[PDB]
Amino acid sequence: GEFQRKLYKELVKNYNPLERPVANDSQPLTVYFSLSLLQIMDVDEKNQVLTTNIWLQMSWTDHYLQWNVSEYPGVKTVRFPDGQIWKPDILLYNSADERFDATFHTNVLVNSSGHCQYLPPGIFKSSCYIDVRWFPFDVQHCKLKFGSWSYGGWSLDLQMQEADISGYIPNGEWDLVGIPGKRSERFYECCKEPYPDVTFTVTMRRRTLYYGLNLLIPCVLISALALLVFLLPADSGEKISLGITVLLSLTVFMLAVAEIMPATSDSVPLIAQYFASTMIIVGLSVVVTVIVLQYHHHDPDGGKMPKWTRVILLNWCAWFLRMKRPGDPDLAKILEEVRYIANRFRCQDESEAVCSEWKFAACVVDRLCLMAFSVFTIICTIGILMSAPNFVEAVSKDFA
Amino acid sequence: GEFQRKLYKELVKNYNPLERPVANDSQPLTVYFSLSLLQIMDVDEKNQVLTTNIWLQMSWTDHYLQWNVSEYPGVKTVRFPDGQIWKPDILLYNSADERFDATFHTNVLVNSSGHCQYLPPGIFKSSCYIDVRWFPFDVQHCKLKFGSWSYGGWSLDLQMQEADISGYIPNGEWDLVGIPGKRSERFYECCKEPYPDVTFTVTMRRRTLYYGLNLLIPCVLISALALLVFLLPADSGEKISLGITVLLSLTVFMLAVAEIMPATSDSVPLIAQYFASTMIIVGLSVVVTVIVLQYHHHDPDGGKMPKWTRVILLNWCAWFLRMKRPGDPDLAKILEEVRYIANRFRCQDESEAVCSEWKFAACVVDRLCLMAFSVFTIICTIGILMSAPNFVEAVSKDFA
Amino acid sequence: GEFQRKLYKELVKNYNPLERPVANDSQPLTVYFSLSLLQIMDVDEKNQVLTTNIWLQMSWTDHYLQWNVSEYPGVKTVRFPDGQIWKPDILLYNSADERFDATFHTNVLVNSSGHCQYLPPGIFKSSCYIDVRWFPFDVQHCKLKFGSWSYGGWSLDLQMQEADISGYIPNGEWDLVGIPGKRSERFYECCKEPYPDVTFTVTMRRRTLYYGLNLLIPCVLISALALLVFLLPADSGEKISLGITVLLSLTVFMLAVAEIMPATSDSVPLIAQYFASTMIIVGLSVVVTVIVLQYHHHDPDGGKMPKWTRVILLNWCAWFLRMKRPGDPDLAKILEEVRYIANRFRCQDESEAVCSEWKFAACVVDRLCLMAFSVFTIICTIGILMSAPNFVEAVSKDFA
Amino acid sequence: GEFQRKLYKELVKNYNPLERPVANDSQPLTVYFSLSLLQIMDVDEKNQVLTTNIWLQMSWTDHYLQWNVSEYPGVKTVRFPDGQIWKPDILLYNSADERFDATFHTNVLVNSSGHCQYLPPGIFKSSCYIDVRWFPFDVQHCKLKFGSWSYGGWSLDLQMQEADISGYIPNGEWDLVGIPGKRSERFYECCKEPYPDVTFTVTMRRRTLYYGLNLLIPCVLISALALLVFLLPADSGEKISLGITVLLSLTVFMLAVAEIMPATSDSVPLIAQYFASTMIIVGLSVVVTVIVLQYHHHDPDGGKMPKWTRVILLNWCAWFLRMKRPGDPDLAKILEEVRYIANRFRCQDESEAVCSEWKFAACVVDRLCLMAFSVFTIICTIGILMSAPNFVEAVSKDFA
Amino acid sequence: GEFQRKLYKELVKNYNPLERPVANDSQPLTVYFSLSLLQIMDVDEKNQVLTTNIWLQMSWTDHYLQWNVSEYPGVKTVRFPDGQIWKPDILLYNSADERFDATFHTNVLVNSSGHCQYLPPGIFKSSCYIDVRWFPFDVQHCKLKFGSWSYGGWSLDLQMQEADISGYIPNGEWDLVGIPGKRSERFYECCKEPYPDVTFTVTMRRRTLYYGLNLLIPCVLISALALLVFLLPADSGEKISLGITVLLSLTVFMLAVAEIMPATSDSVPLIAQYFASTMIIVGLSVVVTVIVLQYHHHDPDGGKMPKWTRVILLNWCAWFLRMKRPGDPDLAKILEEVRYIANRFRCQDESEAVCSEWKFAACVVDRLCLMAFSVFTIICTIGILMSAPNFVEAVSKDFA
Ligand SMILES: CN1CCC[C@H]1c1cccnc1
Ligand SMILES: CN1CCC[C@H]1c1cccnc1
Ligand SMILES: CN1CCC[C@H]1c1cccnc1
Ligand SMILES: CN1CCC[C@H]1c1cccnc1
Repeated sequence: GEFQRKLYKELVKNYNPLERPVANDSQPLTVYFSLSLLQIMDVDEKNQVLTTNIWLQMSWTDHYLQWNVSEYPGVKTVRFPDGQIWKPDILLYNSADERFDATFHTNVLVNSSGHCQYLPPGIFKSSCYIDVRWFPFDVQHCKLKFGSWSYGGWSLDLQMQEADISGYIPNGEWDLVGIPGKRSERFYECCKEPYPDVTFTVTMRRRTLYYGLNLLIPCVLISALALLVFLLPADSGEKISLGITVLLSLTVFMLAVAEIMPATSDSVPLIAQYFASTMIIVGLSVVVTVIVLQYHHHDPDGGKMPKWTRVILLNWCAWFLRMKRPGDPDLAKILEEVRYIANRFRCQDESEAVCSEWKFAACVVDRLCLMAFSVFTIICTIGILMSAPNFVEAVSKDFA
Repeated sequence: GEFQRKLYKELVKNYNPLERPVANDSQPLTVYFSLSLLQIMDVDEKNQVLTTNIWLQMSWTDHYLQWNVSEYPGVKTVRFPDGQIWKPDILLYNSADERFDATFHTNVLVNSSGHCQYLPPGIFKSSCYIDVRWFPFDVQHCKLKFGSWSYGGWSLDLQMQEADISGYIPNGEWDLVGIPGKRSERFYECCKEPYPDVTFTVTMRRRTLYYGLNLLIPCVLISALALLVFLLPADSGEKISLGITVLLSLTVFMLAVAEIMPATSDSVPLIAQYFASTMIIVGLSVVVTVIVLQYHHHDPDGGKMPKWTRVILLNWCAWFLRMKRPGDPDLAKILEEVRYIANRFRCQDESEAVCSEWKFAACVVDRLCLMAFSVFTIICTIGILMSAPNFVEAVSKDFA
Repeated sequence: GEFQRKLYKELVKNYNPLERPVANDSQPLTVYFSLSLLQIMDVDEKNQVLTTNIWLQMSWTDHYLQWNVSEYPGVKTVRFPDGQIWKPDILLYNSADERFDATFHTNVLVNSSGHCQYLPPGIFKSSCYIDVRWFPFDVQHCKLKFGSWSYGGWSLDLQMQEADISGYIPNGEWDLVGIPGKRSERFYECCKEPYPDVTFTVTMRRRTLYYGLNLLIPCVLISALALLVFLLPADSGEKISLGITVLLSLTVFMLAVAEIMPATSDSVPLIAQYFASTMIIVGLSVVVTVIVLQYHHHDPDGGKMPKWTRVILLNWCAWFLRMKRPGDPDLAKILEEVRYIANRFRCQDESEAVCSEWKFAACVVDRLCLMAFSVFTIICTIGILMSAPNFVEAVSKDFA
Repeated sequence: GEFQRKLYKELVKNYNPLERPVANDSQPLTVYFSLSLLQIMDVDEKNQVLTTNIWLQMSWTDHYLQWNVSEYPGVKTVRFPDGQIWKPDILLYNSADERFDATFHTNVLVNSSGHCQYLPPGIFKSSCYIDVRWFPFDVQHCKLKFGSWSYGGWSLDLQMQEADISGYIPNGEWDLVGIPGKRSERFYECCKEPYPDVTFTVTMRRRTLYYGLNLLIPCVLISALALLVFLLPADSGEKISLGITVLLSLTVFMLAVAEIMPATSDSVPLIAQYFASTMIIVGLSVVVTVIVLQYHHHDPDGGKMPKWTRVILLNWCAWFLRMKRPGDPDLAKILEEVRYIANRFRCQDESEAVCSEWKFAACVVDRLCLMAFSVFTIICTIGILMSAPNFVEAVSKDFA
Repeated sequence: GEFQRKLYKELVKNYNPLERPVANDSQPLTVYFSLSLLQIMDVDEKNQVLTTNIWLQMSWTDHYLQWNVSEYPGVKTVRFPDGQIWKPDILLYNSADERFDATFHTNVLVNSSGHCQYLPPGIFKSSCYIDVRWFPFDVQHCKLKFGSWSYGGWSLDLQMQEADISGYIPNGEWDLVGIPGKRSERFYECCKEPYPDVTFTVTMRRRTLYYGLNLLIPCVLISALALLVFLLPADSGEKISLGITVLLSLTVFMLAVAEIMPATSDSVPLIAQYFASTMIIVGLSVVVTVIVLQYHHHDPDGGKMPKWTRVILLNWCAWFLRMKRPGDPDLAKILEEVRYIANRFRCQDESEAVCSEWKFAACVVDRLCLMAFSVFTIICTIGILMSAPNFVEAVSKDFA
């Protein structure tokens, strides 16, 4: 329209985009900075980066971009692109994006009274410290730090407004707790001018249903299946195969899991302690199986059992476990021949009885160690999962 | 030509690219926005992003870009590049691209009567929520939201035109159901001006031939092969090897499959429930194999078989399964010695008969558990695959 | 020089880069579009993208960029950068590149008679449909679609010149069959003006030496090694171990291979059918092994063999395979005692003979199934590899 | 304000951004270059690149950007964007980034006396040589080299200021030792003008907790578990299964670990020597197990054991290990028949005794080799981890 | 300075950046092109791309950028940025970078006599053909082709200068042999003007320490460990387990290695032939193990050992290997019963002797095949490693 064309022609006249738009130079310019979180697109524990889709919200009063609506009846707002009117250079301080500024420079709306608006979208990559000590039951506080890059306190009086999450779309992995902000004033070694900033802390809680179903449950099942070695009879040579192939499967699983975790050394992750406990339990099960097979394939001629181990393993554990404890010259010379055969058979029977007693001792050791291992693994897993704080509320919110 | 050069020289004179091209400022400018889907290049279930190749279509009437063809005999249309004539700043709201605007700014055609056209191509990355609950038999509704960024209802009267899929090239993985649109008016906390938008919902159905052939069928085959442990005779100490190696192979398969799935916690994926069922079946088969081997290698001196289990496992299951149930002083002193040898042989035969009865009990348990496991596996797989809606039509469209 | 400086000063005078350089506006401008393929740097079967290094070739006549060499003795050509003289906006329609235009805008040569040249290089990512039905013996026809984006038939009369492959450097994976093209005229729903285009079809044949050596040969070898179970005597407890560890190795191999193939559902890949055949063969090998072990470890007291299976497996298969078929009162009291011992030995010998006959039946079953499985594997692999068209010429060109 | 607008209008007048801002052309311009490290975001051992988030700090005196505050009462500092005032072209020489300059060009503050400030942020990818010889106990010295690209010693007198690490945020993997620098003057083959530069050496020590917990400890555990083959009795045919499955698990572990190390050939990494030692230990354990099984399954009819090995293995090793060393015509016809049976039994017993002696020799060899292997593996691991310098202080700082 | 400002103001006056800076238009402009290699940052065998960090060096005489130092006492050189003075459009022809030009356009120094310098840095991605036939002992000749894109021979007389490698930093993987260049003149189909170019061949030799320590040595070790199956006594059912687990480990290793090689079909890589030999050796070892177990578990009643195999395997191989070759009515009725028992024992002894002879034949076959396999493996590995040229000098340079 003619009025809009005239207004645009007269508005840009004698206008310097570099100049700070204030009537009095000494007075600082008030800028209201806010944020509009839309989606936590991705968080990278390994890379310690947080990818978010947010809309920055900036607003300030421009002294030069004013006009009377009476002379321009139809024109109420005007929009200027990048590089034609003054804009605050508000950057994300802790940015992990290859280009330090990830905003998409859009137009700037202008009141009929000089008030300006600026909502540049963009996907921000911020380097936030991520705790995996309580993985997967961890809550994260990733900070977004915004502030003017080259204007100080006396120039650009930055002000905070509450972050808006009305348009936030829920993420399938992270539950948002809140996004509070805090306005802080910080000095710098360059200059004697404070540089105010606005810091937004994105507190988000990880939803642990997928991790509990795909990481914790399979390890519980495989560890419990490793205890089956203590039910296999030793006569079938499959105990070591069972134990060691279970160990190999656990090795593959733990390798795949560790493929996705940060190489941080601040503390031992909860899942790392859990996997260490499972590995130790399986290894000690294999060691006990080796001991049991030593006690089972014990040659009777090797030597008599020690009295102490004999009495304890055949009395105390049996009482505890309620196990059942098993149990003319030609004529004379033929007689002595049959005597040799019969005595050989009797000696064979005695050796067989000794070996059977050794086998029973192996079985008793096996059963007692099965009970001990089952109790220990249950107690250890329960304790490890109890140790994580907010674990009960994570369970209540996800599973229940 | 001379006429075209004169027209270009005169048309740009006193033209402001910022001004909205309307004759009456109060009246809003009508913009007809459409879309031309060409190809669904990629969808990322893990990243919850949808990559599409589309041509945006905008059209509006420009009051200033008008001329009489009589004075320019050969010139019917003119073309302006980016930044020289007014263009709507129609952006994809839910964009997951590193740069928020993925369009390639092309030329802009103009009528001889002022009507304008604008078809900027580009590959758009939009963050759409992806449901894996019914994976791989899921239908996806990924939304594309377009609307002016700085112009409200009273400024840019955005309108919807039906999406064009004439040039759409079929994708090898996803079957397009449709791309309907909906024009909605939404308020914002910034301003008291409604901002109309156009939302296109891309309804896509996944073609399940590849997934059924490469994920489901191998699991059915391996789970069925795990049941072979219940046909191996216990004498060959290989049952545990069979079952455990099958479990390890399934572990590798499920790990590789889960490598491609999003870490969402809204619901348990169908294939996740299926894998859980297969893992449980294999583990229970291994447990039953351990019990069977306990029954097989039962020492006759350990104790008499309990009356209840004896009667049930030797009468009821045998009747059910129709199994066959098997079955001077020198002379006298030599006599008593040969009596000893024969009595030893008779006791050995009695112990052998008891052990054989134990072995038959183990075989009966093994056979009945084979039948139970086969029936349970078939029923569970059929039910899980039935639970997915549109499974029947997916099968009919893909396989048949 | 002075002449060149004067020519450049006078040439740009009253020159509009937007204007189409024609003397008569009504007549269209003839543009000769060609292409110079140099290297097929990459083709992504999984992503359905083709990455090529090509030089576009454009040529047209400028009415305004003309001068007389007499007044400029030294100057024969002039060069203009991007954005200073008119250039056709010829884009790759089916572009899968993040930026829709991948050309590198270079200088533009000009005749002394107005003729123009333009050879912008660039690496083009085009989305071409890729058939893996005959993989790895497949030939691919990936299309490149070029045409003016905003000029119609009456404005830019696009013409075609044959593609140049003189400078093409051979690829180590793909053998170029040819790059023919076709110039087509297509209408659009926007406008009543046809838009001519030039489509180049890149027909390339995959060289199958690497794939045959690294995928097909190892699977033949592993499948053949799986048949060794039918030579292992059943006395050594290793048959299921062999079969199932071969199955696990094939599982790893097929997983690694399937990691590289697209998730298309148009048809079952040839290598997919081949792997399915190998998996079925190994699975049935394990099943037959379980059957043979059932036959081998058959208790003699379990029951007499069925007459039909006895006669067939001990006569017909033996004849076929030419197998060798194996085979005072004290005196009376001692008499009856030794009679008992010898009768027990005779019964033991009878049971041993029955069990040995069962073992021979198992051996005969094993041998006949070995012959059947070897024949079936050879026939199936030969048929599957024969089914692929141009397989014989692929072999002749690669191996021979 | 009016004063700010007048100052900006008058300051840019007759200003040339290309000109070096010095009053006397002959005198060089002093530029103070510093650095502000904030975070070592990522280091890539495989790619030999270091990714850091740093703020360059440059400052110089501009002769033309001076004004009297008396005439501009409110204006104390002014800010210019990129391309409008002279800036030093200080580039990172050893840059491994796709674009050689990774800085984000921000504004430049200016004193009321001409002093200028410039703190452009950016994420810098520098190619630093990385030593993996002492991995994971290595300390890295990655260099950052900065200097003017086109200004020599007589033009831009580059000067140094100490690097600032007040704002440094600790990294979860690398402990910063310090960031000292050195200012060096270097000639070039192009020109006879020295080019001063500022080189900052980023000395960082790797925190070892995660690597020791996830790489070293599992290898210790698996190697120790491989020694259990020397406790399993040879009667249970599971020794080779144990050894070879442990070897396969170690193969998987070493493959996964070697996936993350560079293909560096200056020296053998410490973890590489460690894995080589573990592989040798496991392989030699398998070889010794094969020898032990040869000794155990020695047919008595094969031949008498050599006198030398007999005496040593049954006297010296027994003394060392304190092992218990185990241990009418009708009447005549029946007579000689029973004589035959008893003589057969006696010969059988003699052969059994010889085989038992062979088995005891195998057991003694097995035990002595167990002791030798345990001692050797402990000594080798201890020595390898001792060989790394600063290992003790790394352990003290991380674990303790 | 005032002199510098005046010089810059006067120099740009009547200066056209498009014009070629020559006094006489007819004579070509001489441009001296060189290169300064700094680091071979990365080479991609799979992608056939070479990533280098180089500084292009260009120099030419500008007729217009001349001044007398007498009138400008302090000004000796001036610097112009991109787009303000003429620069050769020298591009890397065989560029594989997404943007065809990877240079970073820096400033451009100028003499006081008109001579000009230009050293743009940048990381260049070039598509160079990579031979993996002799991998890992291969030497690579990757070409970099530079030349003016738009200027021909009569316009821009491109000239060569020797490449500079004084600042080259050694790479941890590739040993640089040299970077010779060659200036060639090549015609094009577009134009009748030759286009001179400068081609630099980067000859680099791969350092084989890491590859020989992580790829070759483990394969030698695993292949040698596969031969242990020929020392295991057949009585312990672990031969097939050993051989097949070794084969599975080799499968995993070869899959991981083949993950990193190009899918080229020009020729079979040396490491591929090596892996084929190892796989064949292991598979044939498994086949021979199956044959040995057939010979060992040969029932005596199947049939007499054939005369030919009997004589050869019990005489010739025994002589070769020097193996030890092992070895009233009541009375009469009781008599005949004991005769039956004794005859049964004698027949059992004869069958045992026949079985022992079969076992000895199996042992003889096993030992001879062990010797054959060891010799064949050593010979094949030595020959394959010898076949690669420059292998001896690669070993001398890396290991020694
Ligand atoms: C607060 N600003 C942003 C970081 C440092 C500081 C600053 C100070 C002076 C010039 N540039 C930047
Ligand atoms: C609808 N627009 C796009 C998102 C917010 C809104 C807006 C309003 C005012 C200034 N910028 C953006
Ligand atoms: C052929 N052109 C390229 C694709 C669509 C078509 C077109 C028509 C009108 C305006 N822009 C584009
Ligand atoms: C040598 N130049 C580079 C490749 C082709 C040739 C050329 C010729 C004319 C116009 N542009 C490029």
